[PDB]
Amino acid sequence: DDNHLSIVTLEEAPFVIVEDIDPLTETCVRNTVPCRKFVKINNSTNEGMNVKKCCKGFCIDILKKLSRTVKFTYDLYLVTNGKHGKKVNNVWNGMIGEVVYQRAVMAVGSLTINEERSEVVDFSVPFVETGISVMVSRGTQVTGLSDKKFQRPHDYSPPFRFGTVPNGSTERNIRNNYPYMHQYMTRFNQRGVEDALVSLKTGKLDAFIYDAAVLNYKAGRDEGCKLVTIGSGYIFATTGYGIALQKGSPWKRQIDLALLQFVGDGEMEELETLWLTGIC
Amino acid sequence: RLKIVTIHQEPFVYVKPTLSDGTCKEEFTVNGDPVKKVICTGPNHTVPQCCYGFCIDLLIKLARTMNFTYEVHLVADGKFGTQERVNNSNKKEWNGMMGELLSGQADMIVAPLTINNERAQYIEFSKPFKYQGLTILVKKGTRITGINDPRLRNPSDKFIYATVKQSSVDIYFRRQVELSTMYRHMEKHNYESAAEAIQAVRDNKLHAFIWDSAVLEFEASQKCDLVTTGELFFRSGFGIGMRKDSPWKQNVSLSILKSHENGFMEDLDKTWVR
Ligand SMILES: Cc1ccnc2cc(C(=O)NC[C@@H](N)C(=O)O)sc12
Ligand SMILES: N[C@@H](CCC(=O)O)C(=O)O
Repeated sequence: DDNHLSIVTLEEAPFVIVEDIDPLTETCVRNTVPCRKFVKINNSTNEGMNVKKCCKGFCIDILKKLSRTVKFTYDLYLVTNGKHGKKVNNVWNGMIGEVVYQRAVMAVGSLTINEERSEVVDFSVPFVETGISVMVSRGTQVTGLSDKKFQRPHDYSPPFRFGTVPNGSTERNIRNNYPYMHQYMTRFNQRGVEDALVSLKTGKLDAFIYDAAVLNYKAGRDEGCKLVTIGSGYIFATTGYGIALQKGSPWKRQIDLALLQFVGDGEMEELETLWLTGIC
Repeated sequence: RLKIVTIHQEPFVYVKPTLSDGTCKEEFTVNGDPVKKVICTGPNHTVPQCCYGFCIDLLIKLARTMNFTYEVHLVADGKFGTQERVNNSNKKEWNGMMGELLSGQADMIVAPLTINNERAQYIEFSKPFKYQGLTILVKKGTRITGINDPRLRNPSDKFIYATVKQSSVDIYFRRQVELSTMYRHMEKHNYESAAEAIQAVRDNKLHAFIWDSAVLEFEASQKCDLVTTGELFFRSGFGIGMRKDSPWKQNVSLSILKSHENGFMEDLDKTWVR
């Protein structure tokens, strides 16, 4: 079936949210979509079972719209080899790797378009604006990424304590652009966004540098509006999330046109209202 | 050698006379950096003129990155590009820079060209070089409450609003059912160029001009008698335009992404926009 596509995603709320299937029915509740996750039997084995899960979120709603408009069906699965995508010893992992190695026709999720990825996969038009933002506690004076407190941290006593979540587009960018910053901040690497927010709130970190769209969402929902992004939610290295397709994919044209139609007809604003709004 | 088409549109593309020897005046930015200038031919019967600004800087970067030579000209009809019916048939054709690219009069559009579904059916856009939207430009003291303001919703000759003819703003108002009343009014008042509309707001001949925020926010930053009204509809992008047959299309987008990622695009903002 040339109309039936293998599609990979990755959990990252509110773009992709994963829930357990009701075990009684083994059917996902209305408005969610089935998504499988390969779960290993043990650490010494390739043996595993696909677990039926249920996916929802801003990017899953885009997928549903694409499926209806472009007229494909799909099997959705969650990546288990890495996360968004990193090149390790010249081999892509994560969602990018699934597409490169032809296990997925497309990747749908909070997947940042960048130059290096665009060399190995095609990306759709951007469907969410993003880039790099910096989250701090309200009061913290940081001008931007170029702030000397980041670029030349050890000129300050005490030096600023700041980190990212390694292995994605943000870390790639800092590594490429700001060598001293990069090697300094590895000591403050956070295992994920939640750990980072806890580090901010408990005074273990002064700043968290990460994907702008997720940070804006987190700031928007922060209990008491204590955590904010610098500037008015300023974005360094503006880009977007895009759908990754195989190089020379036959689906790219129609996916691009459909996304642009969704923006143009108000559908994308509805989705932002549903998934991305915050009180702060 | 690529034929580049552009359009007058400050601060993306300034257009100035040459000196008497047919060269461009050496000028420098605030920071003391030389303003890079290119000879661009355009109408008055084309004459050589001097072009600079954000988009000219971007063109120069692309040409140096990807190793091509070029010549720049200004779109002959002065328009961005919409698709219009021919000869009261069912056949349509593009005008403006869209039309020049499709016809082969240009190989690349390098301009504040809005990326949208309708154009993307016919041409290839790069990844965005800038993210923006629409806003409304009015005289300071005019207090427009958004789109639903009674002066927009229930139009009269007392409060004139308009956009640029044969832009994507024109066609958006022409095609959206909800904008049918606004369109009937604007149809009577649309301007040939942004620059003319902008002046008309300062001269109180136009009360509101609906246009790109990248442009209008820059105008309001330079002219304290003018203000904007914030985000009007959805967000949009500017992209490089190319034919589907272009061999350059991958490398153009890669160079745009590179320039975002290494701070070059932000530096163009600091130079031309902020
Ligand atoms: C409806 C809509 C929403 C957000 N941005 C935009 C830009 C538009 C536009 O046409 N800008 C003028 C010129 N850059 C061109 O390319 O024609 S329409 C629009
Ligand atoms: N969205 C990013 C992950 C988070 C980040 O590194 O900022 C990516 O696609 O790599």
